Amino acid sequence: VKYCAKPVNVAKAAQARGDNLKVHFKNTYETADAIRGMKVARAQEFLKNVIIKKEIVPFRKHNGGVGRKAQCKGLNCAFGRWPVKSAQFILKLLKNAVDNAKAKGLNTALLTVSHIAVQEARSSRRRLYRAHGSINSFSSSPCHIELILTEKEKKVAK
Amino acid sequence: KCRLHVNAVFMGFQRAQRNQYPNVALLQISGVNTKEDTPFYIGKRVAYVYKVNVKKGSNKPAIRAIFGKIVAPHGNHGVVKARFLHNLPPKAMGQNLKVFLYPSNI
Amino acid sequence: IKPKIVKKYTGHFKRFDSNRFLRVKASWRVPRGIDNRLRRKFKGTNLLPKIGYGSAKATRNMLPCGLYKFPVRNTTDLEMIMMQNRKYAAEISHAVSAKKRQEIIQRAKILNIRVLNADARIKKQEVAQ
Amino acid sequence: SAPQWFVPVKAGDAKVPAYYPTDDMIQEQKKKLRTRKGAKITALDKPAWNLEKLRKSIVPGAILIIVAGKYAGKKVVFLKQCIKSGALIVTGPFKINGVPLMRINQRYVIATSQKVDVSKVDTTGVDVKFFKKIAIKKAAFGKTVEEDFAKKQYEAKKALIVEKQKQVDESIVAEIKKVPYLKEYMASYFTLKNGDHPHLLKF
RNA sequence: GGAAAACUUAAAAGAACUUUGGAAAAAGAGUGAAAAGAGCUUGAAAGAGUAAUAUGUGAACGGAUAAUUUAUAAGAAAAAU
RNA sequence: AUAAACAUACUUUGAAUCGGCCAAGUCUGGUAAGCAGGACUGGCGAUGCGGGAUGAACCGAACGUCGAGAUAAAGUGCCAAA
RNA sequence: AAAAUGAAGACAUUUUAACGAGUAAGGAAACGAAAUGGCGUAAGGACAACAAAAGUAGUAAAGAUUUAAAGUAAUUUAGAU
Repeated sequence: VKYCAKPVNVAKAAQARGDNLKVHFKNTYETADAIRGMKVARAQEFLKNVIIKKEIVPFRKHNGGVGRKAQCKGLNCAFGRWPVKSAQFILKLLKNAVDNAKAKGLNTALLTVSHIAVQEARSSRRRLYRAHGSINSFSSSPCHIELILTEKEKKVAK
Repeated sequence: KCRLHVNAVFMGFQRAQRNQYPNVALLQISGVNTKEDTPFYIGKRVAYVYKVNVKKGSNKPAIRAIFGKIVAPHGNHGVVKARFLHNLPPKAMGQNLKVFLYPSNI
Repeated sequence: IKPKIVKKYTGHFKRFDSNRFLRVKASWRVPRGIDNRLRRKFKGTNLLPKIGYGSAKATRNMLPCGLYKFPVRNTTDLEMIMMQNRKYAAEISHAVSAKKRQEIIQRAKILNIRVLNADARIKKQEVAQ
Repeated sequence: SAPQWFVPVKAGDAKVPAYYPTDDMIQEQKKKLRTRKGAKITALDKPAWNLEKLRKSIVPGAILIIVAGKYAGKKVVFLKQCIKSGALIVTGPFKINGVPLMRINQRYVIATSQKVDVSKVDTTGVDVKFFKKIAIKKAAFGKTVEEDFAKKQYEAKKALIVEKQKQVDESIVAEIKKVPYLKEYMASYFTLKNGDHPHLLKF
């Protein structure tokens, strides 16, 4: 699986990726949407609070039946949850990407989450035994995750 | 500097109850309350001058114009028919149109 | 010298209901339905191809430059329109290589024949050259 | 000889067929695009075939109102008609209105009833030569670049002749001051006030 | 009673060593003409994700006419006696 | 009298169709029916356009793509051109 | 429809006049003044650089995605990846 975008300056960016991750796409797509653009130092602190249920992940698009919370004030969204499994999976990729920046030799404090995308993977089917001799499907929803962290420096365009 | 035009109101195109012909635009010249005061204006120039908020780096003019001529009366209440180079934008209904004094036959 | 080419309808005649369904393509098909809105020429939807839209015979199939089209595959194809260079224009076929395209373009300049693919399949001489 | 459709061109040492002539016997011809002859020049005293018929209200010495163009709203004095172009030759005497000697088509003016008359205007010059002499022309196409400065120098060199022909204004200026309130009337812009309906105004 | 399932490359040369990780893997490095990377010739539509741009009071979409923005896109000749 | 030469007379081969519906200075059964059934014509079906707010049949008028002008039914306080 | 011209031009000739709504249905091919005109898919037989190297193709085929042009339309053409 290839990356959606390529960095403008490869020498100042680092990448991490996961393929066929056993985590719900609908939940992870919202978690990655929350931390897009925030600094790596800040992002790791947001994801830990989602684990201990102190910061919300607004479910902007997949909000069917999702209950309202008190931490969803100001985000223009009335619904949010605390997906722990999806937050942990991102936390392992952010650490992997950061260790790539250290190998390259970039300054950690200047890295932001410039690009992060989630794609739908191939599902695995199972059996659910129903009334009157019917069998249905019990399908996982895995996903691919890409992450590109770039050093943030001031730009000028005259 | 001076006022060399008479304001006319772009009421709307030549139309019927359920149709519309944007080739001809109807105008209400100020002070013309009857069709017998129309023969003076038949043939005078008419301009729809509008303003466009252009960006600093664009060389397009900030004041553009569409010109046209008054061709015939329309009804007994001093309403005229004007045909322009390009049909007037329907967003300009109720705006003012400069009715000049040339081609002068005085 | 070049006449005024007048097109009676510059838009596209799109198939009915093609804007609502992705299975119905936009290539025109006359609706034969017994209750069809378009084939009964209802107000609002009465736009069907007719012979009346045909452009003038004099200025038909004429490119905007004022000439016609004459596809060429080699240099010898150009020799068929050297007496009519004021009437035709060479149009190199899409499969002709870049090596052969230079020979056609070089010869067509000799014979004073316009080529409409003069900047086709050109080399990478756009940056750093 | 050569076919009427055959216009030989030089081959840049490229591959040419056996029937095509070589470079040594090909002499290139300049592309010719101008096929229509320009206008003829006739005697300065005779009128052009393309002469408009002026309105009966427009007579020499009458005062006209310019209702279009750069000098819109100004008042001028009509001396005579340019026979070679059909445009009126007016002067809103420069000491009064600042309108110089110029040419204006009769469709952009209104003939007022006020008339300055004035004979002996001394129009010995001020013909189609004079107006073509003081016109500011562009910098052609192939004349190097000559950006910006070309027009600034043109006004300086043509300024002297412009003043020289303002000896015409010496007569109307004196007469205009004879009529009370006329000098104020001439120097002031023409305006359409409240209740000034053009179909009711009369001049 | 009774199916489905064809294709890497010319050649496996099928990455092989380091860092992060419990591991799978990822980032480098390398092979190859080209990753074509084994879910391997090309890679469409339906469905998503990212980026750019635009719009908004109980449907949406289409047509005619203009305005705005963007794009395409027409020339090197040359006057009178 | 009027009209009629892309007039007139056809010949051969064959398609589809024979559930029909409407109007009326018309009729029969019925208390009557947007009911049932007929005589003559015109329509809808197979037909859009302008008008009757909306309407298969009513009124004007039947359609190649367009520009300008007089018009038809019918309209002219605003929606809506007058 | 009628006149005129006619071995090859070309736009299926030139001129004049009338005409052009439509369900079911019909108008097979060919027919120089053509007894309707055409577009598209695949396969077979020929034609395709006329001076002895004769359609395009690793100086990039088919396919795919788009940008523009031609055609009333069916569709065709070319650029970029």
